[PDB]
Amino acid sequence: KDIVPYAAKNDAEFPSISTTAWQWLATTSGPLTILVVAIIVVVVVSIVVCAR
Amino acid sequence: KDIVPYAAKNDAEFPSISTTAWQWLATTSGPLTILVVAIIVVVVVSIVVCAR
Amino acid sequence: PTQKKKSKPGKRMRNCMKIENDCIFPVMLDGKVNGYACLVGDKVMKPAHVKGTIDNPELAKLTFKKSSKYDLECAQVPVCMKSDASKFTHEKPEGHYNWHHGAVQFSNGRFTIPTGSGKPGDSGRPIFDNTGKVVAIVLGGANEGARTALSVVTWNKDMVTRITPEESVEW
Amino acid sequence: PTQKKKSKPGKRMRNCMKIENDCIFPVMLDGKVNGYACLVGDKVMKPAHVKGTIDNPELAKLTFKKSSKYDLECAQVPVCMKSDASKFTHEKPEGHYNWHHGAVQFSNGRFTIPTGSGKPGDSGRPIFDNTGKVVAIVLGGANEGARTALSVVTWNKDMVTRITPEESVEW
Amino acid sequence: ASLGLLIVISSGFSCFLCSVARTKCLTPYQLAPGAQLPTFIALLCCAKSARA
Repeated sequence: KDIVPYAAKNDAEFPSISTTAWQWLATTSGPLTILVVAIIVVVVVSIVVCAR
Repeated sequence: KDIVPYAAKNDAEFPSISTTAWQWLATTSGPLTILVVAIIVVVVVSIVVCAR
Repeated sequence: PTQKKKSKPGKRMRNCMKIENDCIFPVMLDGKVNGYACLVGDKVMKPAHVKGTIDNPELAKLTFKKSSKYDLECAQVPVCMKSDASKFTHEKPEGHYNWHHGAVQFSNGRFTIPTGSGKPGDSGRPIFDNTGKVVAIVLGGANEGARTALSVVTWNKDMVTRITPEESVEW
Repeated sequence: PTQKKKSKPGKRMRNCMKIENDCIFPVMLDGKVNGYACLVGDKVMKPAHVKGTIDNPELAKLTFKKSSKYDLECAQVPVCMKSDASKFTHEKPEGHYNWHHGAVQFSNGRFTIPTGSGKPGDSGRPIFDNTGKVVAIVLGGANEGARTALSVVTWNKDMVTRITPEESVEW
Repeated sequence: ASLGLLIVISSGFSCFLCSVARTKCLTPYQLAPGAQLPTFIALLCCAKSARA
């Protein structure tokens, strides 16, 4: 919507495969960082009780 | 002008992008590197005080 | 044999003093003793049954930061509150057999006292020593054998945040 | 009257009643004792109660390199000063009782004395083990409620400088 | 879509973090007290930032 040419194929992302489409997609890391923090804290409590 | 020939486009450092230019520029790097170490030595001593 | 040194009274003329002196305070809610408060350790740990039952209102409001998972406080109170409570803990004496009951055995990972009271609002009372250090905070217990097994939250030099026997009543 | 180890001939020419030192000097300012100087160890740790009072103008200026964020001085003094200089401290005895007065028990990570000390003009006296090893120099204090938490600078085995409960103020 | 996604990363991070700070106090206390050691401080710095 600037405009800047991109491919019009392959995956459906609605300007398709684009540097912009990839840049919008990069939210994907956010859900992963918040998940690593939850795993550690749940396992670490159980481990403390056992530790002492 | 370096006086050794150097020619590189599209940006020129005035003696363009060359080994010699990179080498001279390396000065800037020095405070920054030591700076990371400096902080750490300050911090560790503070951790002891805080601990009680 | 004899004692060949002293650094304290060599003799006595009667008994009229008590070896350790309580510092506890009962705590009211609807004018009923639903626990006991004291303000102990370095960082202050008490609430487990005096979360609801007020020490002083201001104090109640002030303290709370907690691990409500197991009901342990990691927030601390003023020096003002602290001097008036039992003495602080940083180690475990296990040589102690006096607080409010006639013997305190630590064996097989369990504190026991002989068959006692386990009546409402006896919860949250500290188990105080012969130098008044608090080794454990009573959450409840259950009578079996001829002893009473206790459920405790601890913090000395060794610590378990809420630990419970096989059988328990909520005291 | 035989004891385990005789430490008196049965006469008042050796005693078990010491409570003071002979390495102290009071340092005046306005005609008032606002500290004491002793020039402690060989790398001289003193000014934190005698930074604003000093001892003489000349020894201070010469010596003084510091870490003013914790107010501890580091720097050697000559042979003249060192001959009468207090004991070098680089280790920490546990449990103390003398300083000037009749308790400085070190437990729970706190020194406490009874209420009626922390007064200045009596502050600056080192906490001694009966060998003149200084774990801390008493700067002032704050009343807890029935005991007095003390303001200190320490340097012995470890720093941990200005061990206090949460905030005491020098006086 | 992308704009709404970013807000989800912040909401999840912040709420979890809070729970994480209470475990950070608990674990080194219970582990091996923990009342005068420098060890508490490393975990503690995170916990102070979380709660306030």
